[PDB]
Amino acid sequence: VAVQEQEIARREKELEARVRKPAEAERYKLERLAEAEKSQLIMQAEAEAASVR
Amino acid sequence: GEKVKQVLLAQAEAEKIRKIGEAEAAVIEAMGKAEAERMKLKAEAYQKYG
Repeated sequence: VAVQEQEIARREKELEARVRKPAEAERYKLERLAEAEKSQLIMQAEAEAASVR
Repeated sequence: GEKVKQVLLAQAEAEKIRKIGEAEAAVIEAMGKAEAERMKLKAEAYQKYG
């Protein structure tokens, strides 16, 4: 029982590094990569619009 | 790099259409004046036919 009372404190740290931290890193990646996709599409839109006018 | 390139080449396409349009207008105008001289001379000669 004492061994598993320490297994709790274990998983609480392992899960932070295995489950939480990478999901949080993925969120930051997705956000700053989305700004780049948007930036390229607005610049491309302006180019196509200028080419038409 | 994609934007500046597309814009520069779109201006080239527009410059070509404008230059060709102006050259064409000068030819159409000149050709009309020459053709009108045919019609006038042909008429001034035909009007005298017996």
